[PDB]
Amino acid sequence: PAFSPDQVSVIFVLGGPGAGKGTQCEKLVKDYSFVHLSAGDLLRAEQGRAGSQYGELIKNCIKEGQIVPQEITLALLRNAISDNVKANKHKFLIDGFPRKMDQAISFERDIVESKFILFFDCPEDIMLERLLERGKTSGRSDDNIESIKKRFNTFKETSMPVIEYFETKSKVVRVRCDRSVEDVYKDVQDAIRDSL
Ligand SMILES: Nc1ncnc2c1ncn2[C@@H]1O[C@H](COP(=O)(O)OP(=O)(O)O)[C@@H](O)[C@H]1O
Ligand SMILES: Nc1ncnc2c1ncn2[C@@H]1O[C@H](COP(=O)(O)O)[C@@H](O)[C@H]1O
Repeated sequence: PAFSPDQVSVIFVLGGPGAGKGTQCEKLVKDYSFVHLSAGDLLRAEQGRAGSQYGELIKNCIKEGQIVPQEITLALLRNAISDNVKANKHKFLIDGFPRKMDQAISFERDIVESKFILFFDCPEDIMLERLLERGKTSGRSDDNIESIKKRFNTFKETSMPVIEYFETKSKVVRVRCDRSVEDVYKDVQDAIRDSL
């Protein structure tokens, strides 16, 4: 791997869209030394980057709730991790990655093996109400019912197998998403304290 788990500590934060990953990660960075890297954010940044040859591809993948090819995704993640390590940041909360088996195996084999996966176990009806609310609040392009259904489908068909994979390696820590932000955070903190 490009790094050893001693140089770079990686916690994958997984769960379906609207499970509260971004919300919890943002709280965690206030209390812990972790750097929060969001795959969705990295992709959205590249999508709007002047001169990007991936603008249309990412735009379409996001609207359709599709998994952007790992080559593009991994490259953006690797660059962000590198910039941080350079700046002496060695602990990362990578939210929303890996979402497909290929990128999961490539990441762990070429970059670094993750410490553990923090999985936000969330009922779909809960995720759905949060995304519709978020759609109104923030106006993210894909926070519309048509794209949301596609995101849930992809999550179940494509992303869940990744959770099952890491689960067999005993690296998954499940946290229930369906509580208040503060109550969920308490469990997140407990999981992290126990998992370090
Ligand atoms: N525990 C929670 N209870 C209620 N609303 C929440 C909770 N966690 C996050 N939210 C929110 O619901 C939406 C989805 O959370 P978010 O963190 O954005 O999700 P994710 O990153 O998993 O897609 C956001 O509008 C956010 O404010
Ligand atoms: N790990 C990933 N690999 C590939 N595409 C991704 C990944 N994460 C996010 N995307 C995409 O970008 C969209 C928004 O992600 P998010 O903001 O996490 O909801 C997703 O629905 C996919 O289209």
